[PDB]
Amino acid sequence: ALLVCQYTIQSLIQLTRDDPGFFNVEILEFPFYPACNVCTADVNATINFDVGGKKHKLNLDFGLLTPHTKAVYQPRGAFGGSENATNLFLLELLGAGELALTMRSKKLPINITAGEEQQVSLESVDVYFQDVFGTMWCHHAEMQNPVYLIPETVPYIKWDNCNSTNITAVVRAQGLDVTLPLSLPTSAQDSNFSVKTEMLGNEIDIECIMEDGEISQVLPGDNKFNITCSGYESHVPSGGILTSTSPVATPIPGTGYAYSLRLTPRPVSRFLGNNSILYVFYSGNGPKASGGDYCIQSNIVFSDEIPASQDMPTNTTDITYVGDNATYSVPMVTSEDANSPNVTVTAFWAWPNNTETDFKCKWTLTSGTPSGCENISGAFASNRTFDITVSGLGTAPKTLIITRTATNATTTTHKVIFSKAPESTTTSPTLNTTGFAAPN
Ligand SMILES: *[C@@H]1O[C@H](CO)[C@@H](O)[C@H](O[C@@H]2O[C@H](CO)[C@@H](O)[C@H](O[C@@H]3O[C@H](CO[C@@H]4O[C@H](CO)[C@@H](O)[C@H](O[C@@H]5O[C@H](CO)[C@@H](O)[C@H](O)[C@@H]5O)[C@@H]4O)[C@@H](O)[C@H](O[C@H]4O[C@H](CO)[C@@H](O)[C@H](O)[C@@H]4O[C@H]4O[C@H](CO)[C@@H](O)[C@H](O)[C@@H]4O[C@H]4O[C@H](CO)[C@@H](O)[C@H](O[C@@H]5O[C@H](CO)[C@H](O)[C@H](O[C@@H]6O[C@H](CO)[C@H](O)[C@H](O)[C@H]6O)[C@H]5O)[C@@H]4O)[C@@H]3O)[C@H]2NC(C)=O)[C@H]1NC(C)=O
Ligand SMILES: *[C@@H]1O[C@H](CO)[C@@H](O[C@@H]2O[C@H](CO)[C@@H](O[C@@H]3O[C@H](CO[C@@H]4O[C@H](CO)[C@@H](O)[C@H](O)[C@@H]4O)[C@@H](O)[C@H](O[C@H]4O[C@H](CO)[C@@H](O)[C@H](O)[C@@H]4O[C@H]4O[C@H](CO)[C@@H](O)[C@H](O)[C@@H]4O[C@@H]4O[C@H](CO)[C@@H](O)[C@H](O[C@@H]5O[C@H](CO)[C@H](O)[C@H](O[C@@H]6O[C@H](CO)[C@H](O)[C@H](O)[C@H]6O)[C@H]5O)[C@@H]4O)[C@@H]3O)[C@H](O)[C@H]2NC(C)=O)[C@H](O)[C@H]1NC(C)=O
Ligand SMILES: *[C@@H]1O[C@H](CO)[C@@H](O[C@@H]2O[C@H](CO)[C@@H](O[C@@H]3O[C@H](CO[C@@H]4O[C@H](CO[C@@H]5O[C@H](CO)[C@@H](O)[C@H](O)[C@@H]5O)[C@@H](O)[C@H](O[C@@H]5O[C@H](CO)[C@@H](O)[C@H](O)[C@@H]5O[C@H]5O[C@H](CO)[C@@H](O)[C@H](O)[C@@H]5O)[C@@H]4O)[C@@H](O)[C@H](O[C@H]4O[C@H](CO)[C@@H](O)[C@H](O)[C@@H]4O[C@@H]4O[C@H](CO)[C@@H](O)[C@H](O)[C@@H]4O)[C@@H]3O)[C@H](O)[C@H]2NC(C)=O)[C@H](O)[C@H]1NC(C)=O
Ligand SMILES: *[C@H]1O[C@H](CO)[C@@H](O[C@@H]2O[C@H](CO)[C@@H](O)[C@H](O[C@H]3O[C@H](CO[C@H]4O[C@H](CO[C@@H]5O[C@H](CO)[C@@H](O)[C@H](O)[C@@H]5O)[C@@H](O)[C@H](O[C@H]5O[C@H](CO)[C@@H](O)[C@H](O)[C@@H]5O)[C@@H]4O)[C@@H](O)[C@H](O[C@H]4O[C@H](CO)[C@@H](O)[C@H](O)[C@@H]4O[C@@H]4O[C@H](CO)[C@@H](O)[C@H](O)[C@@H]4O)[C@@H]3O)[C@H]2NC(C)=O)[C@H](O)[C@H]1NC(C)=O
Ligand SMILES: *C1O[C@H](CO)[C@@H](O[C@@H]2O[C@H](CO)[C@@H](O[C@H]3O[C@H](CO[C@@H]4O[C@H](CO[C@@H]5O[C@H](CO)[C@@H](O)[C@H](O)[C@@H]5O)[C@@H](O)[C@H](O)[C@@H]4O)[C@@H](O)[C@H](O[C@H]4O[C@H](CO)[C@@H](O)[C@H](O)[C@@H]4O[C@@H]4O[C@H](CO)[C@@H](O)[C@H](O)[C@@H]4O)[C@@H]3O)[C@H](O)[C@H]2NC(C)=O)[C@H](O)[C@H]1NC(C)=O
Ligand SMILES: *[C@@H]1O[C@H](CO)[C@@H](O[C@@H]2O[C@H](CO)[C@@H](O)[C@H](O[C@H]3O[C@H](CO[C@H]4O[C@H](CO)[C@@H](O)[C@H](O)[C@@H]4O)[C@@H](O)[C@H](O[C@H]4O[C@H](CO)[C@@H](O)[C@H](O)[C@@H]4O)[C@@H]3O)[C@H]2NC(C)=O)[C@H](O)[C@H]1NC(C)=O
Ligand SMILES: *[C@@H]1O[C@H](CO)[C@@H](O)[C@H](O[C@@H]2O[C@H](CO)[C@@H](O[C@H]3O[C@H](CO)[C@@H](O)[C@H](O)[C@@H]3O)[C@H](O)[C@H]2NC(C)=O)[C@H]1NC(C)=O
Repeated sequence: ALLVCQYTIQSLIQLTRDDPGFFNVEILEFPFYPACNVCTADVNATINFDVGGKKHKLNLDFGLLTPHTKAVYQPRGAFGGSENATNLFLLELLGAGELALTMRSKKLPINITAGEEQQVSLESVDVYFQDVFGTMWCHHAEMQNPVYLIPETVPYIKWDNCNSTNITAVVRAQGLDVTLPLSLPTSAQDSNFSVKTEMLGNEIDIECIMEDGEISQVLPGDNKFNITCSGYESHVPSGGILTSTSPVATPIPGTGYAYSLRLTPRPVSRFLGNNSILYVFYSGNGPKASGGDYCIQSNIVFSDEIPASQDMPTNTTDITYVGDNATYSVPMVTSEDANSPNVTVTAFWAWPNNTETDFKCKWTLTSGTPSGCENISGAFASNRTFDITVSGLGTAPKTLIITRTATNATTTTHKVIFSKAPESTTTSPTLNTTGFAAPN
């Protein structure tokens, strides 16, 4: 019996230049709860290929995610494909509340191929994500024009001369970042800068290129430029800054004109393995930026440094009340539309230790009063507002983490923090005054 998943996200993808052969899909979209360290996630992907007119499925099983422990994941088994296919795919957690999936091309994951059908296509991708609260989140990303996986294990070419500028390039979330120093003879004012990279490690060949053109008038100190690495561009664009490190016209000897160069290119897959080599090409020309003069090269390493900001953002609200059961009104689902046919309030007692018990409080337009939800109350109010009644009365400010989500999947997470019990004034049983011991 196949998935139901409330909340499905569409996503168009296309290939820019020929690929380095990763093939990468990122998903700013799933829920990673803030102030939650026990929050597992049940990921299950599914690629829909095409061989001849024939459409062939491939279900991968990533099992359970442990965001507070593991950053990178590999499917643990996969029904419907070749073998040694288990490490053909790669699901990596990234920055703020998001995922990326990298399944390499040039190594067919479909054995179902007779020599005849050497030609294989990748039509779309399904990434299932079952919530800690048990909400299945689907994310169907579809290749604009089918992408052709064409086996190869060819060219194991390194580049040649290139002065090694020992400085290591490190990748964090598929985003590389290095600052290489470089000097350009003949560049005071009349300098045309043109950089071009190419991370050539492993069976992977990424190739980045300035797109908006060259920096024709290289002003002094921090020129920012955009670059387009071949593959599947990331929402966080990829750029670089050429900053100057030498006087205007005030040098004359050997040291031509010094510059500090910083590269920030994106989709740079771990598949590239560590000990790959970043080639940086540059000239001081405008006639043929192509294959021009100087080449500088650096080694790259893939940190397994679990991204920091993994949990989704928060807007805390402080309440203080006395009635021994407070009430917050989770405002409108997303914004301006009191006619969604799918709202979902969702409660949380901050930093919960146990999954089988702490994630039971949930509401919907058609539900009401959830099974295991102890001491939290929730029911919709006027204009789609949602009042939550917290009655777990203590004398130590509990912070509740609410999450609401529209039919659009525009999640929004509050973080109310009930100061609760302010406490009775000492003279509670008396305090009836009149000026008698004071002038009047
Ligand atoms: C990297 O990429 C980089 C960027 O993409 C690139 O820069 C780099 O590559 C190369 O770098 C080279 C330098 O390193 C550079 O040369 C390359 O770029 C260009 O070169 C071409 C070709 O150049 C020339 O060859 C011509 C023929 O041989 C020659 O006419 C030119 O000029 C002379 O000056 C010498 C010095 O006196 C003289 O000995 C010569 O005999 C000759 O007269 C030059 O040798 C250029 O064509 C091209 O561009 C134009 O732009 C440049 C820069 O602006 C000019 O030098 C050139 O003349 C031409 O431009 C003008 O064009 C527009 C359109 O009309 C004008 O509106 C604009 O303002 C500009 O001109 C002025 O010139 C007019 C014509 O003479 C004047 O009439 C005008 O008027 C005046 O008003 C003023 C106030 O408003 C004053 O009043 C002034 O004054 C005098 O005033 C006194 C009293 O005060 C009195 O009244 C008197 O009567 C009066 O006369 C008025 O005249 C105004 O002055 C390029 O710029 C470059 N490559 C490229 C493609 O960029 C790349 N690197 C690599 C390695 O890849
Ligand atoms: C590194 O990467 C970075 C990211 O890529 C990059 O940064 C980007 O740089 C960009 C610059 O290219 C920036 O985009 C711009 O930013 C300026 C800031 O405002 C923004 O608005 C953007 C779009 O809405 C938005 O994306 C941004 O976030 C931002 O908020 C903006 O001012 C810029 O300029 C204008 O100029 C561009 C370029 O030409 C033009 O496309 C825009 O329309 C706009 O210019 C108009 O207005 C002026 C004055 O009125 C006119 O002089 C212009 O001619 C033009 O206007 C019109 O004439 C038409 C004819 O009469 C008329 O139709 C138009 O009106 C309405 O226009 C509608 C569409 O625009 C539509 O056409 C509508 O429709 C009817 O249409 C039908 C048919 O459809 C019929 O024609 C009908 O007749 C008609 O009525 C019209 O009525 C106008 O009046 C520019 O947008 C961006 O900020 C930035 N991004 C980021 C995140 O940084 C870096 O640069 C890269 N780094 C390097 C170093 O390169
Ligand atoms: C990998 O990296 C390496 C290094 O990081 C890159 O190396 C280099 O490639 C470039 C080309 O890309 C070569 O280019 C030109 O080089 C010259 C000269 O180089 C020096 O030669 C001096 C003089 O003698 C001669 O030797 C050369 C070559 O054999 C012949 O061409 C001549 O005919 C002549 O025989 C020599 O004096 C100078 O230095 C000495 O220093 C050493 C060590 O200190 C001593 O052993 C020696 O005794 C000398 O002592 C000196 O030391 C004292 C003490 O400080 C000092 O007082 C003295 O004054 C003296 O320095 C070198 O050995 C360079 O002149 C050219 O310069 C032009 O560029 C300038 C910089 O921007 C600019 O300011 C100038 O105006 C010139 O510019 C213009 O050229 C353009 C383009 O052609 C024109 O369009 C424009 O209009 C102008 O004409 C120029 O740089 C380098 O020589 C080469 N370096 C090495 C070490 O090999 C390599 O490229 C890179 N590879 C890749 C793929 O990126
Ligand atoms: C909160 O509210 C929202 C809104 O109400 C709810 O969202 C709705 O959610 C429900 C389910 O919960 C969705 O059903 C519903 O609609 C869309 O999805 C269904 C399913 O679509 C796709 O899946 C089909 C099932 O397939 C799988 O099948 C394979 C093999 O068969 C299995 O092995 C897999 O394991 C897997 O499970 C596919 O068959 C289907 O299509 C095939 O077609 C492809 C392209 O045409 C082809 O290339 C591919 O190879 C496949 O073979 C697809 O992948 C759809 O049925 C609905 O779509 C219609 O459009 C289809 C495509 O255009 C037509 O084929 C179909 O006849 C439908 O009819 C059309 O209507 C249009 C416009 O009115 C008209 O022009 C046209 O003439 C047709 O009559 C649909 O897109 C969404 N509804 C909305 C509004 O988005 C949400 O569930 C709820 N949440 C909560 C909390 O409960
Ligand atoms: C499922 O996957 C399996 C395996 O992944 C697929 O099947 C296999 O078929 C491969 C060939 O197509 C076999 O080749 C491996 O071993 C090679 C030999 O090993 C190094 O080779 C040196 C030189 O070679 C010969 O020596 C042999 C023994 O002496 C001899 O038979 C032969 O005649 C030659 O004389 C040898 O001296 C040295 O001691 C060592 O044996 C090796 O060259 C193969 O390539 C590698 O390349 C990949 C890609 O990087 C790496 O992942 C591998 O670990 C391995 O090693 C490196 O190469 C890197 C890049 O150059 C380098 O940077 C790095 O440092 C390292 O040295 C290959 O390993 C397999 O043995 C065979 N496997 C099995 C189990 O039978 C199978 O088809 C797949 N199935 C499907 C459906 O897809
Ligand atoms: C703050 O919020 C809390 C919850 O969010 C509000 O809830 C009250 O809190 C207490 C717990 O702290 C609940 O126990 C309370 O409960 C029900 O209490 C009744 C029990 O009745 C009595 O009689 C027996 C037998 O003689 C006796 O042994 C016992 O001690 C007691 O005296 C239930 O009967 C009642 O349910 C019934 O009544 C309705 C209407 O007729 C029926 O439709 C129901 O089916 C059911 O039979 C209560 O549910 C709970 N109180 C209420 C009224 O909700 C708390 O009120 C709130 N504080 C304020 C002031 O807002
Ligand atoms: C999220 O869910 C909302 C509530 O259902 C959608 O309205 C919203 O919208 C796409 O958003 C568009 C912006 O209003 C809207 O667009 C179109 O058609 C009109 C009429 O020709 C044009 O004026 C607009 O330019 C626009 O193309 C669509 O209704 C909407 N699509 C759907 C199916 O809702 C969703 N937003 C997101 C994140 O997708």
